[PDB]
Amino acid sequence: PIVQNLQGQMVHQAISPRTLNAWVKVVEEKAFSPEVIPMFSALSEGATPQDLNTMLNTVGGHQAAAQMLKETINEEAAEWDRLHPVHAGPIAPGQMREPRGSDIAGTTSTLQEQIGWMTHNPPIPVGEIYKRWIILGLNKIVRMYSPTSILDIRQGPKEPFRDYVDRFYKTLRAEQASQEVKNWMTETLLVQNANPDCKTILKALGPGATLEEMMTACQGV
Amino acid sequence: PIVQNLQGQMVHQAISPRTLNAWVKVVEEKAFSPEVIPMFSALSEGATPQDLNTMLNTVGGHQAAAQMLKETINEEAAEWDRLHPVHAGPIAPGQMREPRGSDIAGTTSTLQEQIGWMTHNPPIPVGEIYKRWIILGLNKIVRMYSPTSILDIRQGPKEPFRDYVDRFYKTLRAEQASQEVKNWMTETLLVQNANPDCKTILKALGPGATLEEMMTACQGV
Amino acid sequence: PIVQNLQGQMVHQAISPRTLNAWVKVVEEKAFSPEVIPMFSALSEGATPQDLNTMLNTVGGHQAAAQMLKETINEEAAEWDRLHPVHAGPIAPGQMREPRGSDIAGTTSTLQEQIGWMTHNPPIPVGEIYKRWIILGLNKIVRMYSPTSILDIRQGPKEPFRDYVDRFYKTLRAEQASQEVKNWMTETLLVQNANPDCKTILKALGPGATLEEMMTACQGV
Amino acid sequence: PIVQNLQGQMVHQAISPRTLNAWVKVVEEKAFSPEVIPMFSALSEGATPQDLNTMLNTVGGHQAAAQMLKETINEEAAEWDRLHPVHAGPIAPGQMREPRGSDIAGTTSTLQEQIGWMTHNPPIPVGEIYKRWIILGLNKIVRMYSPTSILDIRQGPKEPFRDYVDRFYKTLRAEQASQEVKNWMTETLLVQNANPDCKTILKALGPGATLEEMMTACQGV
Ligand SMILES: O=P(O)(O)O[C@H]1[C@H](OP(=O)(O)O)[C@@H](OP(=O)(O)O)[C@H](OP(=O)(O)O)[C@@H](OP(=O)(O)O)[C@H]1OP(=O)(O)O
Ligand SMILES: O=P(O)(O)O[C@H]1[C@H](OP(=O)(O)O)[C@@H](OP(=O)(O)O)[C@H](OP(=O)(O)O)[C@@H](OP(=O)(O)O)[C@H]1OP(=O)(O)O
Repeated sequence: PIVQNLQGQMVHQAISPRTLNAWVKVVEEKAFSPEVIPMFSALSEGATPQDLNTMLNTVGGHQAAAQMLKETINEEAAEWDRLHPVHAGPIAPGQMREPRGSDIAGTTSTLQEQIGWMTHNPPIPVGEIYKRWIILGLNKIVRMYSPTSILDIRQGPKEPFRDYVDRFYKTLRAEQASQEVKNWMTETLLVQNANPDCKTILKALGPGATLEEMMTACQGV
Repeated sequence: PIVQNLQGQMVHQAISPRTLNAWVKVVEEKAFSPEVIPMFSALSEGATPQDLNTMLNTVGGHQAAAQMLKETINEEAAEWDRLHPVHAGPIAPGQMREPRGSDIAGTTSTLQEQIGWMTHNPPIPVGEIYKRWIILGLNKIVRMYSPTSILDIRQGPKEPFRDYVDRFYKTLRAEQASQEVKNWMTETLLVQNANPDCKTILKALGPGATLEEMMTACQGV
Repeated sequence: PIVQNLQGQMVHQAISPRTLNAWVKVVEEKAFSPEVIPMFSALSEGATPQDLNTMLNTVGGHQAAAQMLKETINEEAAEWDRLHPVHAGPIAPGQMREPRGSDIAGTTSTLQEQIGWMTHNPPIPVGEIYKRWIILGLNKIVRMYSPTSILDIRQGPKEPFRDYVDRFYKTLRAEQASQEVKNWMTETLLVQNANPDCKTILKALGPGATLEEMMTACQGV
Repeated sequence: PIVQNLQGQMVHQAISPRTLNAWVKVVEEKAFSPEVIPMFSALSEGATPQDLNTMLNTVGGHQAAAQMLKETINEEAAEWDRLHPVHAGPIAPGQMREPRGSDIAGTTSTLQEQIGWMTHNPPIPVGEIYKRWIILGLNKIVRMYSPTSILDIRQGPKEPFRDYVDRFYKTLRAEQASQEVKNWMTETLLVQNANPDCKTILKALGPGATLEEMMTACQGV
């Protein structure tokens, strides 16, 4: 991340060892469950591309996931280069140059360049964009590692309704379908795959019932 | 949160990555149990509205809970605007303006505005009010996610009395009934739903026995 | 329909009794299956609004379906009136007036008016629009009368794959989901609900396999 | 189709509603069995491309079959354009222009153009060629929808020989193998897959026995 020294200057600060160890635990203990994605977003808060690559080195041990991440990052960098062509001409002395795809990801750039790019009025977030590419890669990995399809999430005969809803929504978050498809799933498949008692109650509740009403009517069933 | 620099000026400090990761773990691992509410109150201690929105982004993955939170926040903001009309007239140069409902929640305000609003003599807490709205939303979510009714909390035939009391009071905290209703529950339903031996002992103890006496008389039963 | 007399003039021709009897058989024998919709479209080919109302009189015996049709027609007529306001001013002697919502459906118009409206260069199809409203109503009825959800269409242990595909697509046509949802269904649910042998083969076939390849690989299984 | 008016002029006549309904019944009730192909050829006798598209609208409900038909028609139109290049130069006033691939199928042409093209001395059949393309598409669909391979057509232990022959030849018509392969099938596989008594009789009959002799020798077996 970026901090301020006693002179009021922006200086890069390395990720603390225990934050890196928390990220390592997340990678090595959660088997790329969907919750890995928010946690990363919390653990890389306000990070620099060098810090993001340091965090990615933990994923580098997982060869398949690391390869998927590298493919996603390369594709995003190519798209960024395509959408941000290198302008030919004079550059203002007070304005910094435009980083390339290999520079925003920190493969070739230096620390001072990223510090200057991130701290500006208005700021151009390179760390945030690299983080978004990382999150895209992580979402792909979570989809790859999902053990069950949403069509296979069925409420158990004695399973409480809240646990079934939690499993259903966790699987839905893992699968990352289209928004309309997700809405159709939450409206139809959740009722369809419930156990007979909750299914009867939800059918009696009618279409268009909110999730709160559904969980209320099935609370102790 | 807000800290003081070497110049004695109030400056916003971002939430540390491990605090955000602790909040992420709370959201993603505790299934909106009642204890999520104190923990949030601990983890957002002295926070700014921007920090509170950063913490809410973790809840944003949970679509139903996020929608309930957004509804509660919008209702609270509308009530705040209704109870705090925008005064038309001159404003003192030394007195800051009054934030609106979309400004206290940090949807439209800036960091410097919130820093100035929170640090004053006397202070007007915007972060605390936003936190209270968040806690209202979280209480609604905990009520929604409660798996069992208080009427269904019954002591097991071999369950120790202290565990039954703990489950009963946890469910009572989840349900959030009216204060008189809660008092009636703790006075009558706790005795009513106990197992036969503890029920006999508590009936012999008589009405109006304190919880300490009840747990004493049933300690090893 | 409309025919030409020996004088070269457009004259309305009534629907033949056996065409009406075919429509009656479709209504009374097919229980509003999806195939009722193409057949109607074939049987009302080039029809006038009076003819369409004559055909609807067969549906009028089915009270619920007739009420749904009347609701759909009234809604479509109201939308047509909203989108086609009655212009105030002179009307060309050679140009016919604009029919209203109650006039295109033939509730108040006469035969000569519809004959003149339909036969023009360029023609303004009133019979076709009324037919489209009828088809909307019929689609609603078919959705209402569908006996099974698409989620409940599962291949039998000894059922041939082509029959399962036919049932699946018939149910999909009955349900009339959104196009993206329909694509998701045909891509995922068809494989998901197949019997174990065909399911194994289709999983080996991989995602993105065309329906022809799927039916080929499962032909005799 | 095309009829003659009282003035001796060729005028297009629309397909009667009951012919269209017969075609709809064929499409929706026969599951693309091989007999759908002769029936279509009977029902579209002397039809125009606009009429053929009207008949295809019934198939348009069957999404996979409609897509296969559209692919076949587009391929045939491309081949027709390749084999019939647009000549650059003068055109005789008494000779009509050459329709393109999108014009013979009636996607862009008009009714009068097709009427003039079809009625000529000598006539250039555009409806017949479009019908042949439709029949190619339908043959592809029938091959796709065939439930059993010809190798899986085996005479039942008590099945009469004529029924086995009928099933065998129906499957052979569905599969549409090469002519030499079809001859090999009818000569060898029919005897190979018969039940033991008929198989013994046919083996005694010898190679090169005609189908009439085979059905005679196995009539009551
Ligand atoms: O979410 P928190 O409540 O802040 O939990 C943390 C977390 O512990 P867990 O993830 O095991 O719950 C830290 O683990 P790290 O991933 O950073 O390693 C751990 O730090 P240690 O690594 O040093 O164990 C720390 O424990 P400590 O209090 O000893 O600093 C502990 O905080 P709490 O103990 O306050 O829960
Ligand atoms: O092959 P055909 O003997 O001429 O059969 C037709 C055919 O009936 P089926 O296909 O049910 O055997 C017609 O059905 P369409 O497909 O044209 O609808 C039907 O006409 P309807 O639709 O009006 O039932 C007509 O019956 P009708 O005699 O009432 O005209 C009937 O002819 P036959 O009754 O002479 O068999």
